[PDB]
Amino acid sequence: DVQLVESGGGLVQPGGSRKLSCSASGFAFSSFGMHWVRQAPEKGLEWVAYISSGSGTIYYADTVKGRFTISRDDPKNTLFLQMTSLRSEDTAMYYCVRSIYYYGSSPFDFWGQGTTLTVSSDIVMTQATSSVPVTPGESVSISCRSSKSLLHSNGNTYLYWFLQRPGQSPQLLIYRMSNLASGVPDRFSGSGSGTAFTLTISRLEAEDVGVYYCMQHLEYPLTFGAGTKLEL
Amino acid sequence: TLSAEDKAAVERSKMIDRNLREDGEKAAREVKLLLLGAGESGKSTIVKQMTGIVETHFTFKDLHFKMFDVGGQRSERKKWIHCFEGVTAIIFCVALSDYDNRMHESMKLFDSICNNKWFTDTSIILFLNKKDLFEEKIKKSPLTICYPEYAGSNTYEEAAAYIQCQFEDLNKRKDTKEIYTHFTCATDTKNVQFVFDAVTDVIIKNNLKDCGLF
Amino acid sequence: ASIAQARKLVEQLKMEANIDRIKVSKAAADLMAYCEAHAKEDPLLTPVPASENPFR
Amino acid sequence: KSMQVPFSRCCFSFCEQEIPLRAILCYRNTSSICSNEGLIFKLKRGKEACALDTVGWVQRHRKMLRHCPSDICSSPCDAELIQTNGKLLLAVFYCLLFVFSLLGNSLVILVLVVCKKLRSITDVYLLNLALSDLLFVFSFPFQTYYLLDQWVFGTVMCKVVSGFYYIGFYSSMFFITLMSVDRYLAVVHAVYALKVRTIRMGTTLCLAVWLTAIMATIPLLVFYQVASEDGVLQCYSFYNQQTLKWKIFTNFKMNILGLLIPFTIFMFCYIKILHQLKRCQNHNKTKAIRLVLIVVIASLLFWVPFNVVLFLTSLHSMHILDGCSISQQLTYATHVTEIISFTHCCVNPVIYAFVGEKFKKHLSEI
Amino acid sequence: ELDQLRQEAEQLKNQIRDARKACADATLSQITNNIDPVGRIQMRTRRTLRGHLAKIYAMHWGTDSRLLVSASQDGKLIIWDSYTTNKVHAIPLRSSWVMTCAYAPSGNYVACGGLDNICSIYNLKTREGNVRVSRELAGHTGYLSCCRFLDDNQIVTSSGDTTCALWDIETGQQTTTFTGHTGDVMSLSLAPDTRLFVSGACDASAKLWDVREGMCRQTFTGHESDINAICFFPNGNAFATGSDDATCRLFDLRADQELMTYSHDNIICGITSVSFSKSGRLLLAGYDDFNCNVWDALKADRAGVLAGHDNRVSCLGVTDDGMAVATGSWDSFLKIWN
Ligand SMILES: *[C@@H]1O[C@H](CO)[C@@H](O)[C@H](O)[C@H]1NC(C)=O
Repeated sequence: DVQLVESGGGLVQPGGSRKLSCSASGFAFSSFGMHWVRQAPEKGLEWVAYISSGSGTIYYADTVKGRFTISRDDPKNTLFLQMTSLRSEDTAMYYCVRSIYYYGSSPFDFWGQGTTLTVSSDIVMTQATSSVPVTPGESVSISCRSSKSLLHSNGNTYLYWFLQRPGQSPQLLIYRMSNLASGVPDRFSGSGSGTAFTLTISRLEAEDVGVYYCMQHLEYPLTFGAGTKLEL
Repeated sequence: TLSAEDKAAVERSKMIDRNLREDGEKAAREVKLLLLGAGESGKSTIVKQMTGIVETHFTFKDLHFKMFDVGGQRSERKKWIHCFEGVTAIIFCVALSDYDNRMHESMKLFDSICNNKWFTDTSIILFLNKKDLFEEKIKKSPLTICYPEYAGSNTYEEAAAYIQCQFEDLNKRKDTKEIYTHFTCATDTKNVQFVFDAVTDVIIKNNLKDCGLF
Repeated sequence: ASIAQARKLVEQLKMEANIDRIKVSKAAADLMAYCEAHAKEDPLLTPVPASENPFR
Repeated sequence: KSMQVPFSRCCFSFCEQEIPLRAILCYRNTSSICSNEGLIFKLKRGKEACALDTVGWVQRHRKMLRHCPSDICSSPCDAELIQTNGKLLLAVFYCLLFVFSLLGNSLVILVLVVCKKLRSITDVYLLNLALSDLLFVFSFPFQTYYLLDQWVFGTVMCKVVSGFYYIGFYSSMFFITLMSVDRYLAVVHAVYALKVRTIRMGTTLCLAVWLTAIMATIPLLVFYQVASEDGVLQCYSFYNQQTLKWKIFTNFKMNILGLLIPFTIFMFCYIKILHQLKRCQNHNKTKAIRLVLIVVIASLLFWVPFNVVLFLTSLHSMHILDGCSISQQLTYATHVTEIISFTHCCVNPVIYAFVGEKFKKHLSEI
Repeated sequence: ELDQLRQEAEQLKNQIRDARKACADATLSQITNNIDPVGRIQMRTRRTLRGHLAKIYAMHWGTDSRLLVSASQDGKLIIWDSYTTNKVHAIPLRSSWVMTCAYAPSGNYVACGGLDNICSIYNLKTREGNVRVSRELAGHTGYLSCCRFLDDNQIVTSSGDTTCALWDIETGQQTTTFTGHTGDVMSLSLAPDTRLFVSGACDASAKLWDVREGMCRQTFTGHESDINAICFFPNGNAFATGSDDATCRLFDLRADQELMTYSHDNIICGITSVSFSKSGRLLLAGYDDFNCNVWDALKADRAGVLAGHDNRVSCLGVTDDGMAVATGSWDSFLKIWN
């Protein structure tokens, strides 16, 4: 089965350097582009860097440009994030995300467990609600809004919905705001008009509690919203 | 005017393009040979020397051949023979001992293959198996039973030369394709050496045509 | 020898004899009716304008 | 009057009389290109005199005489003597050859692009050779005007036309060499040639050819300038008025880098191919022998004479050869061998494309 | 005794042909004499899908009318995005001798086959992200000439045997075997409902098969040579065949007879593939001569020519939405016309 395991995290003096390594197995690692996504303690996801399949195109967040370097090497099925001049606000648990781009594909489908790092001694996506209480059985809807219309001319919209259960890596629920990701129960569904988007869950089994995030893929840098928490 | 995912898809398409180009370059390395011939074991001995298609890959003297055997296809040839239009050459195996006749049907097959429209300029590598068994039969019974018009002695060499002439003269287009012949009972490296030489000559011809010298 | 395929083919012919088949005129009229009815939603017949043509 | 021969008025003889002091007597410097230096006096009797000892009495006179735009022994010597009829013949040859080469190379490029789709490495070399020939022949109408009339297109166009001329020359040289190497590789080393003859290799080698041709041309590109020598505008290497040194450098550079190494490889490759075909005589590949002989003979015919006459002009410029007769004959020989080399642009399609049966089929198809 | 069997075989044939002659009260050329001519059909090469380095023997559209699979004897089965000329996938086949290809209606799987006798099934959508062979269906003794998916689990294939077969992809056995032909089966068209399928063979006959009982419903004859191609009219109650004689024929199931012959004096070469427009008013046919002729299916007049190919147009395909027609030829290009 597909498995991504990150390593190299730990306690690092601010101003230091460290390399995160992502060991991949169970899939054709060379075919996939890869992403790094931080999650600072009690904070939403935040995209870091992107390495395309074949290492052709590179992208970085403006908050990591220059300091970080994303790289890979297909023969040993490993991804790397070299990190230099670590400032204080880089304390986060880094996710190694897999992503394949072709017609009808499902980018960001699989996320690694993630490695914690503690440094110590643009389209804006918005989610109004948080800490929403829900008893199981009925349906709920979560809303995410974008400053720029995510509907591209070619006719496919680029909002991605992810679910992060507590103490576990996030998983792709919806890609391009309509398509249910593989292995996701049918109760999850996505809808919306090109600037405001919603994901609705019909029946809320207790297993699906957690934080739901929305991400735009129209153009880099990819931006997550502050996820909406659903709790029992 | 392209989304991020569209640019990534274009990058993937370019990667597939370069992979296909490399695969095509590697494929051009190969020498394609089509194996044909009557007899249930005449071509089996040759395959040993080196249903449906069975491919016997082998590299000889740094040259990588790819020999495809169609003996298992009990279907109309003209529907799938054109698949081997670009085949580098055709090995045609015939047993000299089949002059009891089966040899005449082998001649018919050779006529239908050599003069085929698709194989207008694909040289034929003719193999005459079983020259020892042919020696036994020819000192047992005469070749006249096969070729009534034969007007030569009972000796092995004369019979072999006559059979070679009868098979070669079926080639109606001598100005475009050649028939390389070999008596293939040597059961040693001489068979692979001969097919290598014929293939080298065919490659030299194809390069001369491509360069415009022929 | 040939008894087997002989019985098989004569039974084939007998079965194919028992077919309820219609006049050619009405079948041809039905085919014409289908050709004409679905004409408007056939892009190959009418050159579709580039406004909604996915191929430029 | 050409890329290789400017209209220079020279002095190859000396008069020792030191006081021809009374006439219109207005002086001139010899052309910069000319090897013997000296000064020219124009007398009121019409006779012009030579002062090859540019200094001494004549410098005193120079500050006692004046310059002029437009018994004493010997006259200044014109580098060219071709009359109007000769220039007319050269001009019509240039024009007809320009149009023939233009149509031939255009036809080759057209059919090779649209009908062959560049499916062979040989096609890649042939296409780039055709492009080189087109670039070369683009200088011909400028040559016709420059031969029959002075240069009026200015310094920038002079540099651009010299660039066309020399890039075409060098690229054609290296592409015919590459075709010879490819044929040797694909005839004498077929088994190994399968592993190295691919479209990518041909493309890489042809970009190498273009880059090295550019590298050879930049010095000549910068040297060339337009100058009002002897009352005539001339496009030639006048940069810094060191035209003699630049002429020597251009002659030897073209000689070496166009003939010596290119034709060395070319003859070695085709000699080995001919030996191979002589080895295959049991199959009687006579036609290939005839075509390789035709290509070799044609290449030598329209390249060797031009290069040797350039080498002889270089010897003259280095004072190895001296006199009017040699100089005028060398200018004439340069003007005719340049024509014959220009024939390469229209003959290369002939010997490389239409003689090949791979190519006539698609020509007849169109 | 065999003579008597031949005797009542002959009299049954006589009776069947007598009934068929009785049914032939008219033809399309009569009742369709009044309809408007379709006129010249000018089609341009909107796309030129490139990347194959050898002959393209089969292509098949996807139900989405955008993704199309194409098989070539370079050893590749490329899944193309028609709109952007992008290559979604490039499956390397185990055996390069491929002369058929299928794209599952669900789009999850593709199939291919040829002289190997094996209908390979390739799973496009996998967790690993690469296309992987899911099941190799073996059992035919002759080259696979055509293959069409019925579901993700079932597939019907035609072989160089005298037989077709319906296979269970999950278990790999032949669910059903269709035996009636007397020559090589070269093409296979699946009805829109998939209940029935037609198969044209080198015995110059096209046979109609019922999938769930392995029994030949009908036999259609009239071609002078082997039938290379076959395709249903969008009704599913009629189909058109092309053969090495320069004619296409339109057979109708309910009338159990030949309706129309698409022939011309100029054409003296075989038909490699055939297809119908969405409405069925246009019949597309690829030819050995380096062209695809567009025929007015009701009037038999040639409506146009798709002349932009340098070799035999081996395969044709018309999208379900009928927005474009894809022609694949031996020159290794795959053109989309509209
Ligand atoms: C010509 O000779 C004179 C001699 O004084 C010299 O000053 C001048 O620079 C030379 N060149 C030209 C173009 O006048």
